[PDB]
Amino acid sequence: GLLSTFDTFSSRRSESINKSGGGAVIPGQRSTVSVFVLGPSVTDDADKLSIATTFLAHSLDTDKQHSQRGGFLVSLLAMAYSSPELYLTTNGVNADVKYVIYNIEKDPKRTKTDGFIVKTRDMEYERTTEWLFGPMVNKSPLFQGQRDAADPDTLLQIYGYPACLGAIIVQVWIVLVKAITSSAGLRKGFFNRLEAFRQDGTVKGALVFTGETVEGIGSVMRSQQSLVSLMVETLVTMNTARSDLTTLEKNIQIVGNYIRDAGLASFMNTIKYGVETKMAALTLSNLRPDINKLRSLIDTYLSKGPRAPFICILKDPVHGEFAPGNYPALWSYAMGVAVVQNKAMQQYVTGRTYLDMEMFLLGQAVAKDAESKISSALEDELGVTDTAKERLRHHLANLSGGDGAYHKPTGG
RNA sequence: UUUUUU
Repeated sequence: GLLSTFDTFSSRRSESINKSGGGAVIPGQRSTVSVFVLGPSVTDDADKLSIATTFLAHSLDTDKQHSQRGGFLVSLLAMAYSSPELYLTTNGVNADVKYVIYNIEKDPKRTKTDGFIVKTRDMEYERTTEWLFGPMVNKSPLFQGQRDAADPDTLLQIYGYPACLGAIIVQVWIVLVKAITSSAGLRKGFFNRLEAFRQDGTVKGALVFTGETVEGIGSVMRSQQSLVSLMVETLVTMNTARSDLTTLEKNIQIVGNYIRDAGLASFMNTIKYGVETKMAALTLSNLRPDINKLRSLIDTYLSKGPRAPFICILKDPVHGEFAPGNYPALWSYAMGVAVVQNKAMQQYVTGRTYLDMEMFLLGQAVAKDAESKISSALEDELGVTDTAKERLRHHLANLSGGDGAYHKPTGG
């Protein structure tokens, strides 16, 4: 009643101050990026794969400007579509850069640059063509090479060019999985993510990115928010509901299911361990303002729609409010609960200036305690006999010692 | 600011 205004002030203040300015938008500074699409002249699968590998090798070049490397990655991702310019128009609209679409055209008469020529409408460019299809020194190998490994040409005549292009593009997306939010665990995380695809057969051994390629692609993604926006846009605006989804689009949706909520790890896990567990420690007043904050944050997330999982890799305006430093006691509690209840969360960096050590240790204590972690909420539905309740406590005691041992917060 | 897993 009287205290209703204070309880709803977090949600009301967030709605009141996050209202967008609106009106006309002043355009800012944007780089002009050359994106190369394949014209109908390039009907050779081998030529198409060579162009894809050239795009990938140009993206990796250190000397090339990051925006241009991002445009080579954009070219590569547009190769997956029959109309690449339609793809760039629907998913390529951003204020970060202006995409200048060039066409790669294959001419039998011209053997000057591998039978290729870059032409925009009537005009044809040779300076750009020698730059793009010229001999470029690879700082590091583009793909991993192993003994007794099927060659790409053999793999391309056996598995179609869609399969090879899908391998390459899926791997670019797998890079995005951790390029932005975990830049130090990008190589390990890439090969961990890539392991499912390799067993699946989506990525064959001849087209598996090297670590250097993964590091190079991740740097371009960290610098180019336009490329990340195009990928996030492709994931959101893709018509997943329609059954007719290309193997590549299906795999991109898999990778994007891995990209969802990157950077929001603490928000998601705070909800999962701090409030979803529903332990008696939630009755503390330390967590009450942070529970209100998290309630408003859930509304902010669920209002952001399908782009809510990407607010942190996209550097969204509201993304900084999902930072745990806005709900540090509830976050520390949930982090304690999570390091006890989840093995994987013990490698999550919880050693932070705002880690409430008493809330952290309290989460560990209630998560480790049999009386604390058993709820009567579901006992009526389950029809639990008192012998079973006592039996459950006996099982918990045997399964976990909980002899006053705490998890130290993992540092960065 | 980010950082686990999937």
